[PDB]
Amino acid sequence: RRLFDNNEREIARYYKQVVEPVNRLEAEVEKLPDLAAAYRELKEKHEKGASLDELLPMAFALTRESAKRYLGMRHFDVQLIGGAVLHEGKIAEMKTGEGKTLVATLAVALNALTGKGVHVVTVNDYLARRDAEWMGPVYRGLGLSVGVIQHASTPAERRKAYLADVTYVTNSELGFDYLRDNMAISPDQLVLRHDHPLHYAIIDEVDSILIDEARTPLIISGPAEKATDLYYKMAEIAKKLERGLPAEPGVRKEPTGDYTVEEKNRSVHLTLQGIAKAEKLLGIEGLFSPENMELAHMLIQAIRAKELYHRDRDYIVQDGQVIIVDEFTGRLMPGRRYGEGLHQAIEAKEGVRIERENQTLATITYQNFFRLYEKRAGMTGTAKTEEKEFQEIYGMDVVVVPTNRPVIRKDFPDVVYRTEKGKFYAVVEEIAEKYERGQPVLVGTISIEKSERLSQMLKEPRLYLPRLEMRLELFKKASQKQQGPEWERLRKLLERPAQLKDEDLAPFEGLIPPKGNLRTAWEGLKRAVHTLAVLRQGIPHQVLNAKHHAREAEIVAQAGRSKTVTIATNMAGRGTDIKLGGNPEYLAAALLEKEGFDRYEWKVELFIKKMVAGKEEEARALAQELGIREELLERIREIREECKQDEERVRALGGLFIIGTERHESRRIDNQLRGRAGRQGDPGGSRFYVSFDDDLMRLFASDRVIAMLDRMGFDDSEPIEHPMVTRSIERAQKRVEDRNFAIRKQLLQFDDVLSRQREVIYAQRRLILLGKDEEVKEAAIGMVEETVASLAENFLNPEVHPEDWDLEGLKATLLDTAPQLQDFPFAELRALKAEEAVERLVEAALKAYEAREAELSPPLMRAVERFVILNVVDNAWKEHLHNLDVLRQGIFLRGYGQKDPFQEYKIEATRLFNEMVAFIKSEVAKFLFRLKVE
Amino acid sequence: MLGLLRRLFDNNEREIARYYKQVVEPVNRLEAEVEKLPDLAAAYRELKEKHEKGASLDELLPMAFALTRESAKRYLGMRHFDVQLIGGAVLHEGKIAEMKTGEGKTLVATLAVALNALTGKGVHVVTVNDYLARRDAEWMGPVYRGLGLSVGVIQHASTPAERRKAYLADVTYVTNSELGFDYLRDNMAISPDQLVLRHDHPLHYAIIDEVDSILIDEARTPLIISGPAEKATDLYYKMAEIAKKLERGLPAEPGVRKEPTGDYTVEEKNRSVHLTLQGIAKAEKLLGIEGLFSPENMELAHMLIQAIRAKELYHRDRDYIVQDGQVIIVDEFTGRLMPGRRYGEGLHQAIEAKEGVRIERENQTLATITYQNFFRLYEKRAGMTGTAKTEEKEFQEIYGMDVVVVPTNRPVIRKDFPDVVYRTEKGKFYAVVEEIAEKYERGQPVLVGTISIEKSERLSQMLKEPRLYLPRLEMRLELFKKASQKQQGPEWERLRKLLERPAQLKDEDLAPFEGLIPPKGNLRTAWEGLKRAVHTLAVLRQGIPHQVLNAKHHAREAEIVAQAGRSKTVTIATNMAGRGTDIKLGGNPEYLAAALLEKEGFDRYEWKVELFIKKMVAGKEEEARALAQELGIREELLERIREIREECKQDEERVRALGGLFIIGTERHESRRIDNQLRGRAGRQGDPGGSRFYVSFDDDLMRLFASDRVIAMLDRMGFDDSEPIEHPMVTRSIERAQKRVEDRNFAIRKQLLQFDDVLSRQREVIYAQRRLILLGKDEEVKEAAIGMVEETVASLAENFLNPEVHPEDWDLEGLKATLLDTAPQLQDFPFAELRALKAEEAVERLVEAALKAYEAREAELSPPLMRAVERFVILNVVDNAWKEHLHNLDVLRQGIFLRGYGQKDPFQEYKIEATRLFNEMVAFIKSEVAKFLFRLKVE
Repeated sequence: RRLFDNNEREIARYYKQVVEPVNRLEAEVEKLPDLAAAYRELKEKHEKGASLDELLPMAFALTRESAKRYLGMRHFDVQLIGGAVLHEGKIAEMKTGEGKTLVATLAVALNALTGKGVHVVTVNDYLARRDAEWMGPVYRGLGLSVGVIQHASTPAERRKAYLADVTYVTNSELGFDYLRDNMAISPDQLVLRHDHPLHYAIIDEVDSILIDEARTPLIISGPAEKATDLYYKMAEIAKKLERGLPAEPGVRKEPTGDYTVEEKNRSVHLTLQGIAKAEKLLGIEGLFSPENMELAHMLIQAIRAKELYHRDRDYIVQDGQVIIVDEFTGRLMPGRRYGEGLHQAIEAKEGVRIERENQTLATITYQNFFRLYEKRAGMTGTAKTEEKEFQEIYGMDVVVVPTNRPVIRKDFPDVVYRTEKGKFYAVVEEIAEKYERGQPVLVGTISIEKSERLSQMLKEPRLYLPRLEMRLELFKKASQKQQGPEWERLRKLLERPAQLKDEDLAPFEGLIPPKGNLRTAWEGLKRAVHTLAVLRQGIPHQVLNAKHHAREAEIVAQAGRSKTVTIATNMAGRGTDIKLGGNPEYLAAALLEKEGFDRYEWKVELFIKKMVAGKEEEARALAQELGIREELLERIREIREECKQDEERVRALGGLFIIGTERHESRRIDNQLRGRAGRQGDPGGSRFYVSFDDDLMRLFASDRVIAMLDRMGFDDSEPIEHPMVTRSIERAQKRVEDRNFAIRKQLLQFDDVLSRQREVIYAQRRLILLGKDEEVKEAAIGMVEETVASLAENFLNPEVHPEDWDLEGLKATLLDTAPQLQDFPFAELRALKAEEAVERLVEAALKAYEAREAELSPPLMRAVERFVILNVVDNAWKEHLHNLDVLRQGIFLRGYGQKDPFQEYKIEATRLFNEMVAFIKSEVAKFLFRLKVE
Repeated sequence: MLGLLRRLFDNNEREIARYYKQVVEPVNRLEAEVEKLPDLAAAYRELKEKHEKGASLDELLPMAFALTRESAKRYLGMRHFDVQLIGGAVLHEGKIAEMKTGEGKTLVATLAVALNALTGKGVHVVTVNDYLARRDAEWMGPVYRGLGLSVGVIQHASTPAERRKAYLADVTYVTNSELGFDYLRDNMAISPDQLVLRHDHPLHYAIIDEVDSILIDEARTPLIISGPAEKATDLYYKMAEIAKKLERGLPAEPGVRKEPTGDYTVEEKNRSVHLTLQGIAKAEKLLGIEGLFSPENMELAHMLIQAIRAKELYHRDRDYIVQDGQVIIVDEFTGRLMPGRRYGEGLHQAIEAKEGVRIERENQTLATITYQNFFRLYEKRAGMTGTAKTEEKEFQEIYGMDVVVVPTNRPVIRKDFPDVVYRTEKGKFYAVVEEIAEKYERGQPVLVGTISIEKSERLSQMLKEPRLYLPRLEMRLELFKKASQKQQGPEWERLRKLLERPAQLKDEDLAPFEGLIPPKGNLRTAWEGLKRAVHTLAVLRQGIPHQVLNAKHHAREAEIVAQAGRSKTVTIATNMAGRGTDIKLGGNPEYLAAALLEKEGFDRYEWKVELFIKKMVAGKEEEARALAQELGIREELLERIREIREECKQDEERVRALGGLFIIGTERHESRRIDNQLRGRAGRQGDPGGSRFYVSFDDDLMRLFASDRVIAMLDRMGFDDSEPIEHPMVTRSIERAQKRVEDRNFAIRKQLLQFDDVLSRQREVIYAQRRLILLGKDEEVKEAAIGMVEETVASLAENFLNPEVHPEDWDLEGLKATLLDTAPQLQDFPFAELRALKAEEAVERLVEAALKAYEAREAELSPPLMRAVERFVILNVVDNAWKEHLHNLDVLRQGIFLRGYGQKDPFQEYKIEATRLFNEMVAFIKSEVAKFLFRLKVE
């Protein structure tokens, strides 16, 4: 191995470049009165230009020593490796719990120098909190601030949290905060830093977070973008509103409507009568321009739907709803809506019912998200299995870090049973054995109904009756071929279930042939009789359907004690190391009702950890500063010395011994249940159970196998050992694995399209929120530039030299820009063609802005820009994310052959966007010109 | 589940029932009537009429089937079991019938073969090798002939003659490769007396005997025929020099014709019009006669024309940038080099000969067919095998055949054990030997399967060289030792020295110290181990008679195989070695035929010989004697047969209670099906039997196809080198590795068909365009021929005779372009309607004139010779252009595969360019056929 792979020659170089050096410098470093000072010094050294790589040894050594002084755990050489891998922005694969947490600090420190920020994510809040406080002293001991985010945390706490040197958050939490930040209104809503703000991440359970959890995106559904009431009331007004004629010689627009020349696209409802008529309905003319920007929208769109969109020509309506039509192919547009929200408007005009449900407001995929960090890395006991994915999607390579102590755990094969019912009976049987022997046990299920059902079998013994009986009638059928007196005697003893204790069967053993066939059935019947008795005798459970993360964890920490039997539901006690007799936990429990934990954590635990360790010297100083008199010092020696002896009984009784009830949807998710045992060189074993009925085999096994298996007619009660069976099992788990792979591969495909789309709109939103006035005003003017340009230019730019179009270029610019200039445009415009038209207008436009920078002092004018732009963009955006959702779960129908659905989607997607931007820029301009500050 | 539900639910149950209802029961109802028929031949000839009267082949099935069964019953002596009648229907339904062992399959063929032979269009039955083709054919001959059907059989050695005769028979037995190449050959034939397949149908219906092997485990590569280089370097470079020695000429002046040898295309047109007879005459003076030039030197004209085309109408450093490599075309599309793209018509090497760039001198594709697209050609395909349901979706999708799982005759009872994993391949084998010895000593027959010959022999050595089993013995000895000396007494020291010597240890040496054996596990386990090894050795030394069968002599081994079912036998079948010979628990008719070989031969008397051998064993004193009379069978032969037979009946009885065959797979194959067959060799018809595979982290599967991560994790796991391995990670990795392979091969063939699916449409056309001309439908030959003149001329003139700039534009270049491609001329009136009346009445006024000249040529050389020229010209043009395409494509596949521009799959680019070259190629063909038909010289 060492000769062969990457994961060996590599490990050696890590020892050479990291381990040995950090060890060589432990001497010097331990003779430092202040590690904080040393760290503060390193920050300068690095800020002096010293690479983060070169400083690694020092930093690492210092963190180890700080860990040694304020926490009391010297980083094992291999943990120093995990650290480097982490810093190297890779995945460090490491087997059990605790090893992982501490390894984080190593890299966490080295990179916290930059003070740009450091994020450490875990599967749940509990652990975030835990790991944070648990490792707090090592961090503080070097001068590092501990930032922790829990779900309950408020926008405030969150911001403080990320502002700390190191932050502990769950992936979903850190996730949505990213999305929220890009949905923020006031800068005092944003939580992440602005400086970096997703600098470096260290994912605690990568494979779980970036794989078994990255099969779905992060979605925030909002209420319906404004309800049916306003949409239908906007249709009625459209018809009540009479129709108008265009501009005559010198005399202006007729009524409310100024059509687009049926080929142009602009709906110019401008006669103030029209404006006034509409507002008279539910608002004031004032409110209409300022603040009712969304209403104008709805008004504008309503008239646009009626007037510039021919119903049965541009879209054929059916009992379903409005279905757009393509002038492209001369067909219906399958599941395609209309931009700016004009869709429901065209529905409101057609009296077609509109939706009243949620919709996407912001969406990100865990993949693309973590892809944003300046540097990502992570850890887990199971990851090499998916290295090629990690490497390819997140860029991280996987490094298989050496264990501290050789694994000794005895992972047994599987045990297959035809019926799930039979599989469980088998499981109880295992359990009872281990209980009676005194070896602890930890069963893993995949559901709560299953966890409890297991419970009930163990608690009421009346459930094991069917087994007993089934083993009884089996013994029976082969048995009565034997007729004598003695036989008839046990024939009635066996006509009653309970009489059957072990003593009832002992006397007739004389009738048992050594020969296989029958003794086999007799040993079977005897076994069951015994099992029942054990059951009845009572087996203490402790089920852990992961509901109260904190409560169960404590219960988990003690699962390593001799007669314990824990039913962890689904990764229930995920994160709490199970040692063979839990010591400091119920030690703290004693110290709870005396000298609390919170405050004195620096000493309490270092005392609990010192006593158990047996350091009369370090234990006493801590005892002095504390209120610990002999009575407490003794019950600790008593609990401790009792546990050492339980360890001895257990640590020689076998070990933990995990029992998986059924296999998971991935070898890694179940290689972890086995992982819970034989932690650090400890003894231990594992064994999985399977049934053709349990999950894996029916949901993901082929419909042909789930059929062949049955017809194979396997012996319902006893174990199954057959090629076809073990073939199909091992293959089913792989189908699923692969299915999920696909399921997520496609999710990223889709969200790659969106990325470039988010990219822009997300940043265009921030330039305006960052508030760079200079950059705000510049950009704002830029939108006036393009709108006006292409607007007039639409037809003011013909190859036909002077003659062609002039009045439509006047009104189009007149609407989008309240101001006016009108006698000299004709001069240079109707006479001198296309080049000196576009640039003679830009200049005039600026002049008006400047004058407006006088009306409302310059401060308010940009204030309007901020209000206007955001309101326009984010109002248009939400309608896109909606339009897209409806496009994905629409165009997926078997469209035209070979052109992948995707190609069609990508094509249309990019289209809608560009169009959307058009609408944005254009609308920003207009509204900046026709708004009313007051 | 199992019983009622599945029967309420799916396919392979509800279907079987319907088969029973519509096929089985009816055919049984009619056995009475049919058996009272003096001649089944007559009945069949009658059915042929009934069908020819319009009776669907479906409706006649029961009758036909019943008749085939009875003929089978009379002339062969095996009534088709009800399930076999099903297999037959499924076959006829053009599906895959899945059936477990050997013989059931062969006879099931006859059923459908008969029903469809009515049409007399032909029937093909293919198998994995010649031997079986031959075998199945003669073996089932009587059933066939008994109904009036001709038995056609093709072996590799068969000559083009026999082959043709063979295919002309009602039914033909051929191997897939054989039948495959004959397809390609027929499309490379020169004279019609070289073609072997019928012309009538000629790939009518096929019944693939071992479908999964033929269409999957054998369909990963194509069928290809590479020929010599399309004409060598000499002629290509000599055609370059002539091009430059040949001076340049000026076009047509007022009324005075072309100047020297060259008439350029207007630099934008495309035609090279070398027409001054001086030019023609100068070139021919080099190596031929002016005559030979037009007639017969069609390929030379080509090279001459192309050479001048390369020099004059293709700007070197503008259309293609040359490098130290070779000429690399340039695209005016993207303004870049054209990666690995050659030039049409073979103009490529011409442009290389001009640039003095070295030309190839190697083979190239002349005709390629993938087994997939090939069998896809049959009017109706079907097939059979014990293992196929596994790949149904493939069969369904590619060949359209569904898979039907036909019930077994007698319930399977074979005991397929799990696998046994060992860390070292060496340890795995030690283990294997151990198994064999046991089975030997007990007397249960054994059939070991390997995957190579080295392994087969190696195993062999180990058995005949008991020298090789000592390590085991010794290793089991020192293991017993280490846990043992914790016990010190007198008795222990006694066996401590008996064990300080290897041989003393016979079973007798260990029997006395059994008194020191604790019933308790730990040690007795090591003692039973030591005991076992000691026993094994003695058995080995006693000798274990092998019989290795590395599939070399198909016929010789087969006989050896047929007897593997006898009590003390131990056969080492290499890789599907004895594939096809049912290993009964005592081989009867085989060495019965062996006895009758050196007396009354098989061939001729096959109708009686075998029906006699099958009757005697069956025990039919009545039917046996009549056959004996017609034969030269006196008591002596009749007895050794009763002796052989009665000896086998009782060996059948011993093996059948000693366990059964029991197959031992040495390592797992590259597919569950390929190894479910090795297990399949045992427990044939309801028979007893067992199986077990062995595995090692070192054997093939695990290193070639197991992940580089697994092949590493496994090792570090530090497994106990000598004893069995039972671990999740292990069994996980195994089952999963076999799947990687399976899937890999799947891909490997999916892409083969992808490329060759592109080619299919391409072969499709040119292959048939070639046949219309060879089928010689004069009517269709002349029509088609005229059609090429039509398009050439049309688009030619039309290229610039159809402008938007009304009369004025281009006229002289339209004259010479058509003047070269058409020796004849008309020149003062074209200007009239052409230079004056635009584009519609230009193209159609030329077609008409063209025909007139042809008609006049149909007089130079009478109408019969005119078509003869067409035949000679067209084929010569197409197939000369084709070979250059197949070349250009090869070079395109193993060229464009480089990591081209990103996401656009290499394929998409290939598909695109592929279709491009073709279209272009067609252009060149049509155009060139026209020309050559106009400028040739019959004499």
